[PDB]
Amino acid sequence: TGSNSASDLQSIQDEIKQRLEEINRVSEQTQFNGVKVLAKDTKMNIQVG
Amino acid sequence: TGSNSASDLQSIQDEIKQRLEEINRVSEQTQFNGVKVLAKDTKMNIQVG
Repeated sequence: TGSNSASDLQSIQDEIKQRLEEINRVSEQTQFNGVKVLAKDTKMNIQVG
Repeated sequence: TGSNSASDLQSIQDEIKQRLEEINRVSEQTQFNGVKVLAKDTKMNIQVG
């Protein structure tokens, strides 16, 4: 909106900054049996049979 | 399975090691009347007449 002033824009941008860093955190800590699942970009194959 | 950790495989491996040793000991410890039966690849005549 064209209504806002400068301070309001800054006060929005900081909250945006927090949520941005949150995703980066979540990608790193999550892990299953010593396997990082959201930071590798490869394929894992089970055996059934 | 593809969801196993590098640590686990040694447990399975050393169990396998123990089992493999058992076969050899049974091979070389069994005997009948002083004749080892599970070695040397021969045949054993019997006089029956």
